[PDB]
Amino acid sequence: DRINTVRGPITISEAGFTLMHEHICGSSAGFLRAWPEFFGSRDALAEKAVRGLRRARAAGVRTIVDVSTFDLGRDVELLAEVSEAADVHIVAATGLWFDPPLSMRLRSVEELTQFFLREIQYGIEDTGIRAGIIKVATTGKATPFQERVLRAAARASLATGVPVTTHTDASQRDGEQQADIFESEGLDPSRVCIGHSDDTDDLDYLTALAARGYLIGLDGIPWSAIGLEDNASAAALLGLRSWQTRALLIKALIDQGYADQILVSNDWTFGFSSYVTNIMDVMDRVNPDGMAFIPLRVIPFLREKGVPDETLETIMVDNPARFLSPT
Amino acid sequence: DRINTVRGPITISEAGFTLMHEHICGSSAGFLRAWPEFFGSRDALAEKAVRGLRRARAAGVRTIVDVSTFDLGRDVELLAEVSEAADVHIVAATGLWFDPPLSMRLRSVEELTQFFLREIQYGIEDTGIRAGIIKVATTGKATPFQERVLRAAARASLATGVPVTTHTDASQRDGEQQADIFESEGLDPSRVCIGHSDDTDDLDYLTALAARGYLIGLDGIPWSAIGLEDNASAAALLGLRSWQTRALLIKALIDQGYADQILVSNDWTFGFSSYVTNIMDVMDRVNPDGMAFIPLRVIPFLREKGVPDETLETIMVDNPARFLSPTL
Ligand SMILES: C[As](C)(=O)[O-]
Ligand SMILES: C[As](C)(=O)[O-]
Ligand SMILES: [Zn+2]
Ligand SMILES: [Zn+2]
Ligand SMILES: [Zn+2]
Ligand SMILES: [Zn+2]
Repeated sequence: DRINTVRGPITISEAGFTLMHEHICGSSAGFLRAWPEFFGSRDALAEKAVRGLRRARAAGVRTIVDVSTFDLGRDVELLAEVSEAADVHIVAATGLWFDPPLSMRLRSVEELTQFFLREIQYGIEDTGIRAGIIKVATTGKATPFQERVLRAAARASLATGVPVTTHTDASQRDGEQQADIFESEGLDPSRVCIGHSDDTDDLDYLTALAARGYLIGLDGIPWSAIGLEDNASAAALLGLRSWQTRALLIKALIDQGYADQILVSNDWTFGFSSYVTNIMDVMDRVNPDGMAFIPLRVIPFLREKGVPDETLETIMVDNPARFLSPT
Repeated sequence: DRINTVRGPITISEAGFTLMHEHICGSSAGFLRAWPEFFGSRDALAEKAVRGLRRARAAGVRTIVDVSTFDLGRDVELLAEVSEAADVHIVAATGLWFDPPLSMRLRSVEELTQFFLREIQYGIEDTGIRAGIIKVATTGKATPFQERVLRAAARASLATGVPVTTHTDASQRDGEQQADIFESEGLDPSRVCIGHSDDTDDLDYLTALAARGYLIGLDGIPWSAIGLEDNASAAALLGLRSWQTRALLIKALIDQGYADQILVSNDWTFGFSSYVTNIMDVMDRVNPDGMAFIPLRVIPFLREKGVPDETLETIMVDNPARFLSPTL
């Protein structure tokens, strides 16, 4: 009973404190190999990752799930290099985000299913590294292609037991349509995390989903453009709600009885080519702690607001363990 | 004077009979490495490309220019492998086609220039293989991003002497806007080929660009869905004009005195993931000669219509040599 990481199978107990939604680098397929100098160099990007992951490890983190797909420019050799150097387990993702190229965009459910199965069952590219999660996306009402991806993801997950995690536009309650399609396909909600759910203050939306058995991805806690409201690009990406506001959703879902179903993350990165230039310097200003932000700031904050230690252990250790374990 | 190929620099005279607009595999960045099974396997794609290239070489072809960009999933290692096994030179391209991912789409003119220069001056990825041509695209009126690509292409060309070749929607006369943007950047028209110009029967349009010194890319001669019109995807790709109708545009431009500005090609490929599934099968049934189509079918057609052998030699040998030669 194992979880696949970029360095091979680990037992469930080796996962430990897990960040369920992160990135080493948010990019585009082939981009890091073709234009490494965009990040200074490949090795500069690798060293910055290792630095961050090592700080994160010292704050308690033992595993990250990199939910970078093919079209987010996932580079599993990079993941494996920084994973070994930082001694942090990394889980790699299959699926598709919202920038699929034509060779993906034009594919059928059946073809998309073969591709996801391949990255899980056989390996990514020629590396033998197998994905341990499936990432999907909608950005409002699903496009016909995005529906095809949701159905292919559900099928790959039913075939392998590997779970599904999603990008939503939470302001458009995208989780509801994602849920309806997963349920028509036959996927159990306990195998699905509806992500970016911390982008909304609509508790009605989040409890309805948790009521139906979905894990709830509160995965962007440090994302805030408060204090640089005249950077339009950064305000659009990070929002104008505080990290405290986002984190209090964690407490709120615990008070409604759903601690079992929460997954907490930073949605951090060491490189971000698929947004405006120098966004990574803006982000690093806003949250200097990077991936360490959850353990160093958010856990202590929840403790101080009356959340018991056993509860936080369950969210940061047991919820990720149950979710990632294939079933 | 030298041209960069996927096996290093060659002299002008080694290029010989050159197809200026071809593909080994039309795809998407990273796609061939992530999902080789789409093409059967990497081995099966290479086998088919080497066979098709040896077929082309036996008909007289010595060089092709693969105008597959980054976002067309150009794999220069595949290009090196098949170039060498078939003993046909391949010129690799930089630039961007019309499926740029976000990491390209959001870049400034300056950033794109630096990217194109990297692939010409240094190499593609970590291979040391340098691009010998810059490929760009509009599909209608230029988007803001495509405008930035054209300007970045002009600046890369000006700095390196490497020529620019374009994708157009010919039916919307894109080459007119492409020309204005390039000229606004001070690029000489003789460094520019306006491609897919055989997709239109608009001689007024084509002769006006030729008059301004542009090279005219008649690059899809075997492309035709006549006979299989009820295949809607193939019809939209290949069109409802015969290969002979396309080839007669070559004769038309020669007749108007523009033999020196014509570039003829097949726009062929050995895999095509960035269109509908099994399109390769439709295309191969239409044109089984693949890249040998120009020398075995089009050159004898134009001879029978009274075009002199010396003019066909100019168009297939001299025009490419002059266009590909880096010239500042
Ligand atoms: C790469 As993201 C902003 O969708 O987590
Ligand atoms: C790859 As094409 C059909 O624009 O030559
Ligand atoms: Zn997302
Ligand atoms: Zn993310
Ligand atoms: Zn084209
Ligand atoms: Zn082409």
